[PDB]
Amino acid sequence: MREAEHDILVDAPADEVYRLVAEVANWPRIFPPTVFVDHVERGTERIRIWATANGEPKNWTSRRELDPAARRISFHQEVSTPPVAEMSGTWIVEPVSAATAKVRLLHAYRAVGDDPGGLAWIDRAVDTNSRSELAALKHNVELVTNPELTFSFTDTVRIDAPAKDVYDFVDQAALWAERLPHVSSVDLREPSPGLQVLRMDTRAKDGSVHTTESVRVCFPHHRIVYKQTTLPALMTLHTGRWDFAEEPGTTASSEHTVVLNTANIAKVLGAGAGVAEAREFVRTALSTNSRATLGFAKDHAEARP
Repeated sequence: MREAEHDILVDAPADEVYRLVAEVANWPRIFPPTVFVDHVERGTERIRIWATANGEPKNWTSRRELDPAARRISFHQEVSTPPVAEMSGTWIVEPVSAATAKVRLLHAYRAVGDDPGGLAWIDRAVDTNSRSELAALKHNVELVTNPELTFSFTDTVRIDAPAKDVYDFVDQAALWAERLPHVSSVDLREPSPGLQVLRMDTRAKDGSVHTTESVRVCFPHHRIVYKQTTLPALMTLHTGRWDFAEEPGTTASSEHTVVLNTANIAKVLGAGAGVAEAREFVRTALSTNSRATLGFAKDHAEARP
């Protein structure tokens, strides 16, 4: 049973870093591979994680024990793939000043049959993954705690039809080239039920054209959660959520969370443009396309010829 430990310094207070790892609704913002997390068992807890996994999205479950006083989180991967016999870890967040924290990431693992070759392979994997994870954690935590760079907004429409018909319109994205005017072509991959890799060709208002990938997690007939995996120069993160709530009609909403990439604001929008201008440019483009999609979803679900 081998042990490893990696650490990094992060410029946010210990309590906030702890909170971002403890509260899994935050994972997509701080772990770039993570698309969504939800609970299997609440209490100790068990969670189900959907992630991009280097081009082959997948889900798995993890059991965690949370200790907020000690700012520690123990986790244990529930199904391991050979040659991993078991994989567990611990987050430990330590205050080193009032605005700055040391994040320690520990792992404990062993190989099936303590096979020395497999165990070396695991060791390198854990090292590679832990370093990249901690580096991304630092980069993203320092951005998502900055409210000028990170913003979220929602557009809502009321649709007088069952949630299922509205959901189906947004779920069945293979049909969007025939149903949405801004979509010229779609390449929808659905390797396993409810996990989608959506690649689509669009034309924007300014006459530019795009080919964009997102990974979506679909929950019939109430929610579709997604993350954009091919990002434009102005965004470091873009996640979203469709919700279809049945009223005692349906209220359909499209939420977006964005983190801006300040390094490219000038190169893209030209000198003199700032964060405020980037927030609105991005917000209008996304909100326009979303309200458009909701409108066509309404028209489709309410048609009863």
